[PDB]
Amino acid sequence: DNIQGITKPAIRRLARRGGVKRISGLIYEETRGVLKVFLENVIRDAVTYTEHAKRKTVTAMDVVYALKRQGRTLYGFG
Amino acid sequence: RDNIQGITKPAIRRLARRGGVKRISGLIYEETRGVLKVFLENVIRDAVTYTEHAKRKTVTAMDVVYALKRQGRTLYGFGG
Amino acid sequence: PHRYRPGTVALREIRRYQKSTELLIRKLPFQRLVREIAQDFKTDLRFQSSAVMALQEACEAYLVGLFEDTNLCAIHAKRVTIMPKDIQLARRIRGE
Amino acid sequence: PHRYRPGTVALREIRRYQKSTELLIRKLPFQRLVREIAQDFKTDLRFQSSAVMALQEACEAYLVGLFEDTNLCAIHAKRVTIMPKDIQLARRIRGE
Amino acid sequence: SRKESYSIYVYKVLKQVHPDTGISSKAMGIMNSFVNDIFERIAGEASRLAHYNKRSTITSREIQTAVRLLLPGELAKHAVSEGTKAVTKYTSA
Amino acid sequence: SRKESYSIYVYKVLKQVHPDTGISSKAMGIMNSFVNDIFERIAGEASRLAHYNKRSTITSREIQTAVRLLLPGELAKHAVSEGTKAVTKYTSA
Amino acid sequence: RAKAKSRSSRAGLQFPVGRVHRLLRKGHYAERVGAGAPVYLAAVLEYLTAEILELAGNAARDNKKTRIIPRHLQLAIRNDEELNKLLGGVTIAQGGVLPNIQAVLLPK
DNA sequence: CAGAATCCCGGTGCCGAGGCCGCTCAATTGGTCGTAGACAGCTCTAGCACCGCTTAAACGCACGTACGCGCTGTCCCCCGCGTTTTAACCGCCAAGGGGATTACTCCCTAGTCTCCAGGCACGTGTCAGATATATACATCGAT
DNA sequence: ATCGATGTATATATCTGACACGTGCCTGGAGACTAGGGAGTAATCCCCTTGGCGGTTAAAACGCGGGGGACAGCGCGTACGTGCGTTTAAGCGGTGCTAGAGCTGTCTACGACCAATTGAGCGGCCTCGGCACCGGGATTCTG
Repeated sequence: DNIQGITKPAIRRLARRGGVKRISGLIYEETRGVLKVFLENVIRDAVTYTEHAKRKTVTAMDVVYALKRQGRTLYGFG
Repeated sequence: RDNIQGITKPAIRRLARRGGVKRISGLIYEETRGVLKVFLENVIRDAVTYTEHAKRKTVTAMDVVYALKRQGRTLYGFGG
Repeated sequence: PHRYRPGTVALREIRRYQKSTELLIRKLPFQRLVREIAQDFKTDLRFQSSAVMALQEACEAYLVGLFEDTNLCAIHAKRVTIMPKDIQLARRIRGE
Repeated sequence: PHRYRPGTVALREIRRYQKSTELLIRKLPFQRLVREIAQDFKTDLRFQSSAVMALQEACEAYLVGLFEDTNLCAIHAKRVTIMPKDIQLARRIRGE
Repeated sequence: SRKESYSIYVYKVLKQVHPDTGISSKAMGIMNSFVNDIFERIAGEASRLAHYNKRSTITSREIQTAVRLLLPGELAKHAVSEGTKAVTKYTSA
Repeated sequence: SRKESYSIYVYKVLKQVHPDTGISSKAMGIMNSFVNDIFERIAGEASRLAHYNKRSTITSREIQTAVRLLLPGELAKHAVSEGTKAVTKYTSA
Repeated sequence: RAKAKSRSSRAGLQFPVGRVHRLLRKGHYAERVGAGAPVYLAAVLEYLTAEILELAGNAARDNKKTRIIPRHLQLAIRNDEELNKLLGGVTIAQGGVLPNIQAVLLPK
């Protein structure tokens, strides 16, 4: 159970970058669930591309393609 | 021209009724007309662009299907 | 005389139009509007009888979807009547 | 004594973190979380050092965008405190 | 000119699922559009998957992967079994 | 072995717009991926237009129509102007 | 065998017309590719690159810097109404957000 | 709880789906051989693990003031119903611009073969940058 | 009626190591010649496109009696913020191992391209039965 590794201070800092002035005490568990759901959909795709190539090492390109298919093209990692 | 007035108030009411809206404030109509005009303009510009590439003078249903297809909405039943 | 209380007819209409399927905008006014807007880009264009129907169907679907979204935004503020700020918010969040 | 009024440090934090560009989540706890989720699909997986960073950047950009949207739908309700229903509403209107 | 369509095949399947039921022309037009839509999505993804590996030929493995990527879990779960059975029978013939 | 990127051409252009400024490797990586993105969009749209008209070749007419579709109204006017200038100079060379 | 000279020089362009031509033929977009497609596409790409670099270079001087970094590119893109429309969905690493606070949040 | 709005059934009645023959041109069987896809054998990089000291950051606790919320007043403006006005609406009639085709025919391209110079690595050095110091003064607060 | 303490900013001092010019070299790009079929062009047929007039109520319009939904206001209680204190394991520097990704070479199974045939499918016409429009009734549900 490593979901507890996303500590409360990090959540506050992220809300601060977004301009949030005051945060209710229940936002943390919802944010944890949202992050877990977002990660699962990307990881499943990355693993799918990795397996098709018969490689055992996950590569940056696999994540780049996985994000592009959902429309979240990421610039910077080649 | 005045043709924008052709989308009468009752048509807007029936459309809002289909969406389940129970009570509608009297100012929603002008906003809806403005919102509709920009969509039509956007679709027609692409349609006319496709028509012009083909050197045709009549605009066909296929050009409208492709315009909607590019904007990200697909229409079933007219062809394609 | 018999008179229905406010909203009873609205619900009856909602049920009627949700169960029905015909188009709700008048064909001729829309046809004239389509020919009017096209006039700014190119003159003497011609339109097929089905293209006007395709445009009308697309517009009715788009507007119905926007009104469905706007109703959630209206209930969220504890109101029932939808208002322009609700439309503006829906469009902003959708990224229009 | 001397003491700042509630919220002024928050505003100073907003001005600070909107100016900086570093990553805000701890690298090692996030790496362990990525390691834990991938294990359900395949065993003995390896991750390049840059892959976890790419995932972290994408997750932080997603949370930032979701919080930006949640703030708008929070002010709209005449509140300032964001709450779970604001996230659920934003996600519903966004269609997710 | 002659126009091709999938209408006869859709009708044969309908007759197998419900012999007594019939279909209107509008439904035939919708099905005829839906088939081409899904065809283009799958062929497109199979093409992208081919270039990333420098392969010059598309094979059943590319189709299986594209299907698993595009369709949701249970639909993919059944469709992969259908395709596997079909390919097995075809190769055995 | 030998890799391929546009960092050289980005540098040549940079020395023409601002001959006194330099660019970090982090900015260069973003500029290199941005070009590959726009290249793929234009070639994709041009191929679709060519297929609908049932033509075997891609010509400047296809590029122009795609450019008018993908790029906003203001960028298109300038881009098309200099594209036609370039083609005119090449054909007249 | 006359002395060869590059096509990019004849058109007056910096981008490689030969490489773009090769990439079109190897992409299978169509079975035949005309002579004018690559010159036009190269000219368009050069224009868009020059506009981005010009705006980033102007943004750099406002910070007394002499070297371009990702933060300046992000500030250049999110500040232009045309570039922002073409790049509304692209995410740039290390870019951060633009400074913005709703007036309702500022002190009374 | 009287009574207006609704569903439902039996009847008359009509053109859409279902069946058919003509016949062609898309698909199949059989044939060939060029290069791509398959493997093992091997190089050497970097992902994984542990050692250790230090501490930036975290967990935790106190308390106080600021926000979210419930009830309230009361009013002004969308609703539900009535009578008058209009252009949509079906339908019948003209007639011709444009769309789809055959046929000709030419010039723009893909292919082979040559060869060189553009740009892709390994080598580096110096000066653009960040870290470490003190201090000015603005704001938010207390007096 | 007003004064100043913390923090951000800024300025001067210092060394680090990324950006830029160089040489060597290798294989992508441009020069020269050719064959063919995609494309450009004119002529034709004829349909479905634009335009008009008849006439009847569907649909829209303007009024209006009025009540229910909207906001602006007061009272308040406990949820969240700022700050102090303790300690945790996040951070980093270094040595080592080898899993496993990427390149060289051989090789033969698979597919695209040709010759020839013919029935699955496309087209126009016939026809008969399921839906459609009507009318009369009991029922539901509401103010």
